[PDB]
Amino acid sequence: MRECISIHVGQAGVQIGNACWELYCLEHGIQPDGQMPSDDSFNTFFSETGAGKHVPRAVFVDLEPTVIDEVRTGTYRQLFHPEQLITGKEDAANNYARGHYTIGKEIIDLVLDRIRKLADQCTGLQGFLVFHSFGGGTGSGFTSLLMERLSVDYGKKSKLEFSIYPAPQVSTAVVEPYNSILTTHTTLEHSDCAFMVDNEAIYDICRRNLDIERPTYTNLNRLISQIVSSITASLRFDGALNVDLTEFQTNLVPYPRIHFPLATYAPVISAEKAYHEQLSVAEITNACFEPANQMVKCDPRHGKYMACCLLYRGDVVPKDVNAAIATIKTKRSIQFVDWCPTGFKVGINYQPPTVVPGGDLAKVQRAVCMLSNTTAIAEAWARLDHKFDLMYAKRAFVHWYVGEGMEEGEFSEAREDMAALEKDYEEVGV
Amino acid sequence: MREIVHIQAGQCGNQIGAKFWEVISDEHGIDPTGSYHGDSDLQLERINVYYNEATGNKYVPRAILVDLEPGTMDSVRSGPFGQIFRPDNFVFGQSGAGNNWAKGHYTEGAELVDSVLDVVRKESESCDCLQGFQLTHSLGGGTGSGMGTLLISKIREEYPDRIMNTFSVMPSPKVSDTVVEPYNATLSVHQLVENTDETYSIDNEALYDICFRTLKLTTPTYGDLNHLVSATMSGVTTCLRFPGQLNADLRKLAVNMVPFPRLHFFMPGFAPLTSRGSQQYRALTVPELTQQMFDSKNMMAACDPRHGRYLTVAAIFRGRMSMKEVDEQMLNVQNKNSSYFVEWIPNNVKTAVCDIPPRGLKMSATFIGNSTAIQELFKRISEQFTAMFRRKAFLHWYTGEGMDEMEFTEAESNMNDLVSEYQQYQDATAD
Amino acid sequence: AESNIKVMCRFRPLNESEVNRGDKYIAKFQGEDTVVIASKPYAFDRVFQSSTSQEQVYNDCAKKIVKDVLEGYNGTIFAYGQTSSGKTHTMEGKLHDPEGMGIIPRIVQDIFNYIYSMDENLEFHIKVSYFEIYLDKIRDLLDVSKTNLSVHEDKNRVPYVKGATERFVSSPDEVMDTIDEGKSNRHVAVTNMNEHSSRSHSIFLINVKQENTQTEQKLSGKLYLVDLAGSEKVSKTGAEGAVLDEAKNINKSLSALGNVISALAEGSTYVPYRDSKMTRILQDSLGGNCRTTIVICCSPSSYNESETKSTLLFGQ
Ligand SMILES: Nc1nc2c(ncn2[C@@H]2O[C@H](COP(=O)(O)OP(=O)(O)OP(=O)(O)O)[C@@H](O)[C@H]2O)c(=O)[nH]1
Ligand SMILES: Nc1nc2c(ncn2[C@@H]2O[C@H](COP(=O)(O)OP(=O)(O)O)[C@@H](O)[C@H]2O)c(=O)[nH]1
Repeated sequence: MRECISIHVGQAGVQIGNACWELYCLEHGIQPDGQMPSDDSFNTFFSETGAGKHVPRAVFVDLEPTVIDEVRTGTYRQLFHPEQLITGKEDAANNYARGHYTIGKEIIDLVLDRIRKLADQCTGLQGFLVFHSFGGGTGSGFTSLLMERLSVDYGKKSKLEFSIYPAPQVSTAVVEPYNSILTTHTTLEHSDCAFMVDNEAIYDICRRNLDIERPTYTNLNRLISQIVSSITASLRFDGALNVDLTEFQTNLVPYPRIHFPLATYAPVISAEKAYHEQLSVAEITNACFEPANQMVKCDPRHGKYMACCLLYRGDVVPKDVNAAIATIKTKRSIQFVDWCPTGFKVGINYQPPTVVPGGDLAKVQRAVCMLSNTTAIAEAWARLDHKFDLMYAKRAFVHWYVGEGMEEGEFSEAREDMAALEKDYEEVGV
Repeated sequence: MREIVHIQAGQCGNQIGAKFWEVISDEHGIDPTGSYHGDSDLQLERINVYYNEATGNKYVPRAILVDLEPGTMDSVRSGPFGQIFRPDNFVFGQSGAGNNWAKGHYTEGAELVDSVLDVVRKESESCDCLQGFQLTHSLGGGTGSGMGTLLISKIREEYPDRIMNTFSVMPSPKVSDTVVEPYNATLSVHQLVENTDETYSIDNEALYDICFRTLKLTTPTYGDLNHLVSATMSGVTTCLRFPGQLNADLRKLAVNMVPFPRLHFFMPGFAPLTSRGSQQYRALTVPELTQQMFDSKNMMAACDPRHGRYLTVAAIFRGRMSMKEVDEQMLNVQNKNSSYFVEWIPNNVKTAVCDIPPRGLKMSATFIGNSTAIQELFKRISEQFTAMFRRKAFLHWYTGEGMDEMEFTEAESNMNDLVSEYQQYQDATAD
Repeated sequence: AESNIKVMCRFRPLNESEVNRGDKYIAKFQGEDTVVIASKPYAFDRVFQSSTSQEQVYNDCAKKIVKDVLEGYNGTIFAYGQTSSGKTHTMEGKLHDPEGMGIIPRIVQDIFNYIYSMDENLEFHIKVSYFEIYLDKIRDLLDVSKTNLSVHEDKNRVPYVKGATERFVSSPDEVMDTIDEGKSNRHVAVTNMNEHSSRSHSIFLINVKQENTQTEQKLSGKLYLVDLAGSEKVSKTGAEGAVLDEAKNINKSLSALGNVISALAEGSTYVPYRDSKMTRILQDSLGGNCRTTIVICCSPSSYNESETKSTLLFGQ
């Protein structure tokens, strides 16, 4: 009804995109033939063209394609319409100068026109979901450019960002902070609200919480997707408030510069504990403040907490919801910062989570997504700070990025704004 | 981008290429006679990266084979890949330089490089999205050395905008037989360090050691050394050649691999280098392959890793596993082996993961590293170059064919700056 | 000396278009040394303000370079700046004007009046060569239709540009006429906004010989004046592929130059010279017996705000 365009770019942002849409297919009951089998009205994310064919508003953008091939030949080929599959040619993996400048130029219009077209075919536009690999080459070079565009082409509608900021361990580029710094400078101006994504906690969580061995990204995408899908469920599915994109923004980050929030989903558990015990609304909310269960593995113990927005999807009792939060808010010695006023913003939707036919979570009953902002993202920003200076003082890699299309000035500017952004997250006190 | 084009330069460049081709063929499910007798469409899909099409069922390798005197082309046409090569792409010639680099880059090769420039132009104009040239290059030969460099230079003059990726045979001063080699190698490097993008260095003694001691082949013949070069040339192309998990491209490796622009003398390595048998199974299961790959002497250039340090290291995994070791062991080996990895590059190891292993195998690894120990290899070449040059040796080779004293001196001075340069990043550190 | 590299910045005044249209004056001068440009300080050797004279500029900057080129060292002067930045006035000025003339006609003057001061013991023989780097290759600015030159290290291992026209120069007028044919043959590109856009770094080498008939010693004096192109954001200009090819080439070589000045300013381990073709030709000029002056040329207008910034941020 309120129509939300999901744009996903990068190796991972595409891949993860594909899993997002596969769980949205299953949640909404679309068969891979295109067909809804029974009477429901999920015209937010999907739309029925006239025959039994629910076409998403998924925009796959890529360089030399991987997943779009696997999509149009094989993986929900009869769901995804080829016009929305935007392939590319030339290369920029790592390279931000080739991304945001060279190859970005050759891309932009064919992509942008396709977006304006889907957004023509969205009548009651709610706004954008923009999924991208933040430190990535394939991802962020072009997506930072795309957001720069849609900030004018769309205007006042909001860009809901999911931003893969890398793990302190798992690091496929050497130049991932060079990407991310320049990417941040861009989203600092041209993004509306930015959900910083990890790898580490997420993998940590599959071993600790999920207790599968050491799974492939397919299952791990089925973790992320659970989390994106719960965020969107509150638009998708009927229930309390938290429909609008602005209902996050406004609630989470009312200080204008402080626009990266963090989040988590729960219950993430084993199929063993699924059989073995039944989790209560309190226990899932206690999992919402749990430090090990938090999405970016920045430390909630060393950190202090800011805003808190809780999305419950399942048959929950609003008294018990009021009590869970009341009690744990009253009880935990976590610092709720003196700049913020006191209070959570809660959201209770009828529809329970849905589980994938996979090798993943089991059929739990009640489920919650914690949205928060905490000072712990400054720790994330500390890795950037350390790591940047470590190459930059050296001037390593600069022959690849300034040599091939970037200007060197741009590196310092972003260094200064990112640093002022750490001063922003340090303006979090009294 | 899409199409890599392949160039075989030198009698070995030919051989190691033709084996590479043998491998990649067998990999995409093409018969070395001609037909796609293949099963997997996923393994069919990205063929145009190396192959040209033809009559539908046959696929033509987009090779340019360079050899000065005849006979090498006759050997490859004779060979079991033979008919899979299209006879236009046999770029043979008549008269010879015979190892002599000056004779090669200046004198003889001039007639042929118009020819080759024609052929590579033709195949490059043949392409959709031209990616790069991957040149198998006998670094200290004559056909590879002086002609292959003369070609690289024409190629660079023509295409700055494409990836000049060389696989460059430069054996040690221990097993080598080519006499004037120390001249040919300095002159060749003086062009390469100016000209080429990524030069993946290779040593026949290291290949010999791998075969004989690590793997335990009885007699390490050439095609055996080819088995390992072809595997790592197959390795490094893997991820763009097949769909996998993560990234693809060789530039995505290279952008990470080179910290300052002249540090482009790479050291590949392969695994499993296990002796052919039953335990085997208690040599390596899956995580343990990474423990093998990260190990000392597995490397296509024989750099003792206690002797230098590493800059960027990357790893191409082939097989249906997780980044479990890429999480776990890449952490733990950078923690424990902290001495090895230079601490100025924030997390040094750069892994990709492709689903397709080598045909019949289950898990393989390709190491691709920038080892600061590579400069010892250069140091001795520069020594021997100093020795010969200081002796004034081989005038009735080089200077006769018109090599200049300033360009001798320059190439030396460039090579020593290359030594000083690779050595400074050995020395170099964090705070 | 060698160690004390003169990083100077020279702001032009506002122009009648900038004054009437009203892009404002950015700078907040802390001093002789230091300026505040838009929040951030930038400290240098000398910030010449928009109220400074050509004579004050030249004498503080250029005049000692020439004496030192003459007396036993060589010298470098670098001029960095974009189109309309005020680079024309700084590096050349206008020769008929005895106020208005800049770095090149004042060096031609003090060189040739060093000639006309001394007598017939030194045998003064100036040779000049003029060459641009354009799309990697070295074009001769004097003689037309070459591909590339060879920049050979000699027995002293110093770079000589082989293939170039050397002009055995005899009059200060001849020096000058040279520049004019040179500059005419340049690869400048004309767009609709950007008319004299410099797409080449250009090196002018004045090889002053002065070999003594008396003392027999081989007295010399290489002055390199390097005309540095301006650093270009293709997000800014929005250009095409062929114009981007140029702009990356500029940006690369510029940035590589700052890495040697940074490594020179550090007094580091390797101190590179080899990788950039410019730093290759200027191997000894960067790192040798060179007294080196970097003259930065900026607008104080709010049009060119991130350009000034990007440029000033050079000096590390
Ligand atoms: N959760 C998740 N992580 C992934 C997956 N695929 C890759 N990653 C990783 O998470 C980060 C995402 O970056 P990428 O998407 O790989 O960066 P990219 O945009 O492909 O950048 P390039 O490789 O430089 O082109 C990388 O460190 C990856 O190794 C996936 O499907 N899911
Ligand atoms: N790895 C490998 N080395 C070989 C092979 N055949 C010869 N060699 C050696 O590797 C180098 C090849 O030189 P060559 O190709 O003859 O140089 P060219 O003179 O330029 O043709 C020599 O030092 C050979 O001994 C082979 O098939 N593989």
